Amino acid sequence: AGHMATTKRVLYVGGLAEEVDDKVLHAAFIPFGDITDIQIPLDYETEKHRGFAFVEFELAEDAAAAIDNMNESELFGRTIRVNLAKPMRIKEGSSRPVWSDDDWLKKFSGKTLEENK
Repeated sequence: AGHMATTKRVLYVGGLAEEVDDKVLHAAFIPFGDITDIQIPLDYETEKHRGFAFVEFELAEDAAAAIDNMNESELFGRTIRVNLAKPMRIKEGSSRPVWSDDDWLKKFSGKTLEENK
């Protein structure tokens, strides 16, 4: 990409509350640049998200700014994390995060094994 070994157009968010829906994330990440999409997972044990989500921008340099301006910041009354995860529809990386981004991004982009192989 024009700034890194992978596209900055997509990024990760975590440490959120259970009510931090995709609409609140838009209002929480739009001032750094225009957004294109937002995504939130759901767990089978409660049908709620696990306090983390993804965001997508229409500008790669503005996505890098939103990572630096919201890392270790506050949202919903608690601390949150923000960093460049592996982009969707893709299966490689070389400067990827330290959390379980391998099995998580492969789960949403590769679909889960509960009805597929």
